[PDB]
Amino acid sequence: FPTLISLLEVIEPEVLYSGYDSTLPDTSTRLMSTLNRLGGRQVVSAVKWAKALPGFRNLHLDDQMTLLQYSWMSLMAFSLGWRSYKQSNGNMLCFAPDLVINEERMQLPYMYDQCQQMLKISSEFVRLQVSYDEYLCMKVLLLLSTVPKDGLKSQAVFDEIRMTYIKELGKAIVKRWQRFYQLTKLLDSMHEMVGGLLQFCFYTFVNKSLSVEFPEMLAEIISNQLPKFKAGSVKPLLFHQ
Amino acid sequence: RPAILYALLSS
Ligand SMILES: C[C@@H]1C[C@H]2[C@@H]3CCC4=CC(=O)C=C[C@]4(C)[C@@]3(F)[C@@H](O)C[C@]2(C)[C@@]1(O)C(=O)CO
Repeated sequence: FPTLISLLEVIEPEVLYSGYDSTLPDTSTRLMSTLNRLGGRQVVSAVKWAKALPGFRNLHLDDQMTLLQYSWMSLMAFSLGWRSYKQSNGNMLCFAPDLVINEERMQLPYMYDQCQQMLKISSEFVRLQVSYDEYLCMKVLLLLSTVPKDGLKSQAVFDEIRMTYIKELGKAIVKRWQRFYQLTKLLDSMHEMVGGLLQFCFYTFVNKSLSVEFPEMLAEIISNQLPKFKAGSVKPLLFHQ
Repeated sequence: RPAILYALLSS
């Protein structure tokens, strides 16, 4: 009887703390290793959030696993895009309150491009003047937005879970065609914006020279994900063609 | 199948 929107509100994780010590010199290897460590933690937080998600637990495990594996990057980039929108109006990446990345430190090697792609997400929030509630329902739909070409085990429970959150975003729009059209195209563009961050992730993950550290959690997710993208057996759910 | 993620979901 409390609305689904108010439940999403209370399972929303409190932002994690990085512990980045900008007392030492900034380097791109260090900063990337810190992002990934903060990332591995954010992801554990996002598993708890998914587990608390009305309906999510009703999928088979193979499905629950598939969905977090295929959307973790999308989840974290979407939240980062929000944090940057709220805390700095989309000007600077707010990775944590103790880690912001201004164009001083976009100027480090490797950083500019990947920080541009991330800011892009941020500026879409700025363009559309997204609400908090819009963001929350959209974020759930991100979790449900990439599936295997062979489909899921429990496709049935899945289709009805997506149905619920589609309605919920609908609600969120109105407690505030065209709007819904715009937001679902924003969802559609997350696959493209996120494919490129994934690609940079995979690059840093495999490149020996660069020595970027990943936590064991991520490393196993990324290691199992890299073959499936090689094969192109990963299917985006799109609202629009 | 990635073992930590797997173990976290079946707790
Ligand atoms: C461009 C990529 C995409 C980045 C990820 C973008 C999404 C994200 C948001 C966060 O708030 C926490 C960390 C992550 C989950 C991430 F920021 C770090 O992992 C660093 C990352 C992979 C990246 O910068 C690297 O691959 C560096 O290794």
